[PDB]
Amino acid sequence: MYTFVVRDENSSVYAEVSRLLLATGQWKRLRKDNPRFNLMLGERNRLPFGRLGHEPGLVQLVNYYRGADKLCRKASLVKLIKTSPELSESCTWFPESYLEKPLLLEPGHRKFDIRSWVLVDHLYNIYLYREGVLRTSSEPGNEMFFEEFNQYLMDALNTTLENSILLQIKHIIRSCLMCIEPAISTKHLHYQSFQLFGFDFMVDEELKVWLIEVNGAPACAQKLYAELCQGIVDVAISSVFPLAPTSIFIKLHHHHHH
Amino acid sequence: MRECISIHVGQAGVQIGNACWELYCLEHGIQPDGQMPSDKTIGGGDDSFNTFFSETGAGKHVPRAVFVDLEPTVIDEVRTGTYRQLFHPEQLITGKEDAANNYARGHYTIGKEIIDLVLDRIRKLADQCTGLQGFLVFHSFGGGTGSGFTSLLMERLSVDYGKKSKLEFSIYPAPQVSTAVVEPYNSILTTHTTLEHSDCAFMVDNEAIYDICRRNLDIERPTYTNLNRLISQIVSSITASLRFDGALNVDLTEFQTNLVPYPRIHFPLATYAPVISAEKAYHEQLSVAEITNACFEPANQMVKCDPRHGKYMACCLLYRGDVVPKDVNAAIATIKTKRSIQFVDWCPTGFKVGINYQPPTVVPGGDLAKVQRAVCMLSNTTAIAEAWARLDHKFDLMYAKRAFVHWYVGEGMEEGEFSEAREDMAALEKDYEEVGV
Amino acid sequence: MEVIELNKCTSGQSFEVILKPPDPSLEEIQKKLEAAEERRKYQEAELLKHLAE
Amino acid sequence: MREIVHIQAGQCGNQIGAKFWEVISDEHGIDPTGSYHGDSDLQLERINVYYNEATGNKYVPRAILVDLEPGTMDSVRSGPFGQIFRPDNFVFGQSGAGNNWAKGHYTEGAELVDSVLDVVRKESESCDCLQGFQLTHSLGGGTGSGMGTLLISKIREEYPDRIMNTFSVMPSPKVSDTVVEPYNATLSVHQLVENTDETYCIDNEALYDICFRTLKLTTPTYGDLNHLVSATMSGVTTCLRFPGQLNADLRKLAVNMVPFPRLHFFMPGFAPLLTVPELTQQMFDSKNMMAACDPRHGRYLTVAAIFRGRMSMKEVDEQMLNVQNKNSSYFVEWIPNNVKTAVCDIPPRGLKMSATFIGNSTAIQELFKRISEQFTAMFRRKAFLHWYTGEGMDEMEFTEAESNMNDLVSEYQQYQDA
Ligand SMILES: Nc1nc2c(ncn2[C@@H]2O[C@H](COP(=O)(O)OP(=O)(O)OP(=O)(O)O)[C@@H](O)[C@H]2O)c(=O)[nH]1
Ligand SMILES: Nc1nc2c(ncn2[C@@H]2O[C@H](COP(=O)(O)OP(=O)(O)O)[C@@H](O)[C@H]2O)c(=O)[nH]1
Ligand SMILES: [Ca+2]
Ligand SMILES: [Ca+2]
Ligand SMILES: [Cl-]
Ligand SMILES: [Mg+2]
Ligand SMILES: [Mg+2]
Ligand SMILES: [Mg+2]
Repeated sequence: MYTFVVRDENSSVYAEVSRLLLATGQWKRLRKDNPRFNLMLGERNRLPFGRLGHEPGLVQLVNYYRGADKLCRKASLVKLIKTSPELSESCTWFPESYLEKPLLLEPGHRKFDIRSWVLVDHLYNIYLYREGVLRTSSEPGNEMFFEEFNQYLMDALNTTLENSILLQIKHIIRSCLMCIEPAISTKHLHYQSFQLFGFDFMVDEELKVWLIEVNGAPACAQKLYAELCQGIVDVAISSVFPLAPTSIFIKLHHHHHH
Repeated sequence: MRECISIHVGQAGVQIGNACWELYCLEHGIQPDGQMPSDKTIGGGDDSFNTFFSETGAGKHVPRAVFVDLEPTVIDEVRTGTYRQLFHPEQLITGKEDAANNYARGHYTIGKEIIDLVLDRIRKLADQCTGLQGFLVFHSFGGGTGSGFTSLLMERLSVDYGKKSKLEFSIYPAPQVSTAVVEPYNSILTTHTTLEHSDCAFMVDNEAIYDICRRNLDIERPTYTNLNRLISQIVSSITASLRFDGALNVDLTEFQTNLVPYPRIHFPLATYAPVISAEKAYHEQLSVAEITNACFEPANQMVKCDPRHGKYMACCLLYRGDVVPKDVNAAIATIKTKRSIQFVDWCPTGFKVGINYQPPTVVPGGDLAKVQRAVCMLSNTTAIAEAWARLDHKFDLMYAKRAFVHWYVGEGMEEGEFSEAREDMAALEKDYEEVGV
Repeated sequence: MEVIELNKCTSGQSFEVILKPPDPSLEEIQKKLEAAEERRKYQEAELLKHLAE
Repeated sequence: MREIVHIQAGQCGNQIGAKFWEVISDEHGIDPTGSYHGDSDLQLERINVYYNEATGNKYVPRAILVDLEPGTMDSVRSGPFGQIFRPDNFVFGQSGAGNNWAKGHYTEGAELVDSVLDVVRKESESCDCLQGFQLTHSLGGGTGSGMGTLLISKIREEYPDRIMNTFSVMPSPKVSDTVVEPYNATLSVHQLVENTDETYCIDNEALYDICFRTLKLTTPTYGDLNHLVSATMSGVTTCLRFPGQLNADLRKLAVNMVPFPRLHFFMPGFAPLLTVPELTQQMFDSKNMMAACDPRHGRYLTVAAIFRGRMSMKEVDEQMLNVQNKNSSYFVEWIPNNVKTAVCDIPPRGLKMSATFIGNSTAIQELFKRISEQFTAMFRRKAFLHWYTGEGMDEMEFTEAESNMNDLVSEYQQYQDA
């Protein structure tokens, strides 16, 4: 019988994850400050990473990466992309730190920003949820999902979402995450980590993707909470705490020799 | 040649003490009966090992050590053990009735009874020192003697030897081997009282040592005997510079200078490698590159914490065995580009290195395998403050209900000292927070 | 990466490599001890008194 | 902190004390003549904790046998190990105590108590370092209950800084001798709350139910109940009788087990009545508790487990860590790591391995409520009081005892909600 603790009640996502764990009759919820837990759905600020992995007889796992805020903080991210040699001053996909020439959907002559959900498990596998969403201005949901935004591209521009956009997105995600892996990985650490991230993008008229910001405590599109959350417990929680397809995630792996 | 006297307090200190001296003797080629063939200056000398051993006309090398415990059963083992001949009876002091895992009992009640005797038996060692450096105090945080009597001793050493340096080897409490529920209390109480009187303290968390034994020595359920031998090795590396010809950390003052910018932040993290099973049929010897790399694995530290999420104020590398600078530099070259090694912006991001060509010595019939090179890394990282955090939380939980507090007040202490000691620890956790920011 | 202050002897060597530049008195203790001692003696007195009652 | 002085008082007290000595004597390789015939030497390594050394390498129990009538003590002096006790350490009157606490505490007992303290004294004076006293007795009679708590008070006076530990058999209607047992028990509990550091609450209810439902004995005798008791007493004292690091003496035990001075009444448990997993499940279930309380009706403040025999230390620790992790609700959150485990290589007689449980649970309040309920049912109507007022006692004394125990129950409850 695996035990877990909830320390963030405002979490749209993990509140749903909690429901699923109870719904498997093989996970029981302890009081928020009981230390004898397997899993911690910890708080948003001042998560006491210092008191994890110190309970003998318990494999302990938490749903946040200590240090990942460097990515999730406007000022930190910007600082990270410059100083970080691997990212370089170079890197086409990041604004100098506004887009005067964004892409536009028709009818409506409207702009938008893309949101992709990424899961990084304890082994630092990078998983990209096959479903994203667009937050559009209905002025010259508003929620636009891939199937139809893919269909639109095949019509308006004679191309696909995969080719014109999703290749760069996967590149940006892989670049930002594998850049800070040495600072946050829990590979030989006394506790384990996983975390759901939200990346926000822009697409200029030339169909070039641009990174906006990264959120470490993202919500989800209403109808997707179900599918995504099941995936979170599937590949991030059940993987460390096994129970007694067609994955919804694209495993971002790429090893070019040179 | 300046002498160094060791003081082993309580069961942990005594039992760990007995292991270090067994090791030292093996390392300096000193036999149980105390004879030392390779030593040619009979009944005298100012060699490097004379800082830890004195000589008698009969050619016996006597540890400059005092064992203290408020109960005799543990020290009685020394009196009758393999090295009974080594020590002189005056060096082994025992009381009748222990502190019952109670700081207040060890400090106030029973401490007052036995303190003066101890200071005398120590004075007798000091009188035989031409240039005493200071003391190395070994003890636990959790024991009543180890916590309560030690801090009294430390207070009084600072009086009777105000100029001398005092180093600490402290066993930080771990439930997997802890013997008491109140060890959090004792830990804070002894830290608060000893803080100003300790120049440099090396914390060894039994949790970390326990797992290293399981993980690397394939020991199902480690005993103190296992724990103490790994601990003895780490201690040996740290004191080797004082016992062998060298130029790094040659005296107790140098430890302070090289590892302790701020007085209150005097708890250097130690990391040791490699630790290999003796019952290991086939082993492939590790290089400078590999062992220097392990020094940055939390799984090899004496305290489980994450330096990646803190800043360094100093870092010091002590090698033993087949090593030369080029290899160390080249190993450091690589490591820097593959790790998150961040110093406080107001310090040089460098490494003070020391190599003793003599590879680590292991006890015959021990769990540790012989290696050709090893390394202990002392680094003052703010990350070790995680250990104060864990402790301060456990303390807060119990004290909130005043659980067990009556046992301390009953011995003459006062609830006040509980909250004073806790506030000071709150300061410590903040001082680390600033430096570390 | 500058190696400095290299020292060599028969049993090893040391050096430094830099990567990048930037008390209570005797009386004072006896009183606390005696202060606690009396508090003990007092509590014992209260007990023996209570028993006497 | 080496020698313990053992005192046994009254019929019950002497009957369980006699078995305790027979049992541990066996474990330590001592025979009825006092001669050692053991194969191991762990048997002798701490033999001084309970035995003195007499002439001719004879070990004599540091035991003092008390009673206001001769019968039961004459019975002991005839039993198997009857010749092992120092003849001088038999102290008895002729009048008896008539199952009356007042007679044991105030009248018949007062007359006998000094001669007992004379023996207690000579045993103490030849102690290299006495740690404290352990008393065995019932709380429902008169000698063990009334004189026993009288002894405790005097002993504390003459040894204020030593540890007082008792094995106290609580009365139950299911195994009753007289109707005034709730009076005697209530009066004693009040003495115990003030004058002991640790008390093992051995409930005659629990002991009977265990003999009937589990051991399947259709009609159990006091002898049967005393088989369980002597076995439990063996287990809970193992850490004091053999080389160990946990609760190795009475004071360290008290420091680990008693977070608040008044809450020192323990719930013992034993198993079996066999893999490490099976030991660890049984020792923890109600049906192995020697106090008729449901631990699931309260929370644990502290717990002391002891495993005996050759077994895997790794598995013990796995099993102990797992019981807590899987019921972490019943252990209080404000005392980190309140469960301590010990292991001893020497198992009891006839068993390959066993486990002994000692729990400071807040469910223990149920035992005090039961007594309080019985006590009140009679006191309300002042029934059977004349037996006590005839010895000089006043109602006021009863009203206090009732109140002081009600408090005790209120304390256990407040810490169950914290
Ligand atoms: N590493 C190691 N830890 C020990 C050893 N002995 C005891 N400890 C630890 O020390 C703590 C208990 O303190 P002790 O040193 O045993 O007790 P003490 O200092 O003798 O004080 P009292 O016995 O209470 O008078 C526990 O946390 C133990 O895990 C040892 O030999 N090696
Ligand atoms: N378990 C057990 N309980 C006993 C025994 N003898 C008496 N009792 C209980 O103790 C109470 C009677 O007290 P007892 O010791 O006989 O009277 P005392 O000699 O005046 O102290 C009742 O609750 C009995 O059930 C015994 O041998 N074993
Ligand atoms: Ca010499
Ligand atoms: Ca008379
Ligand atoms: Cl001086
Ligand atoms: Mg924003
Ligand atoms: Mg001890
Ligand atoms: Mg009777």
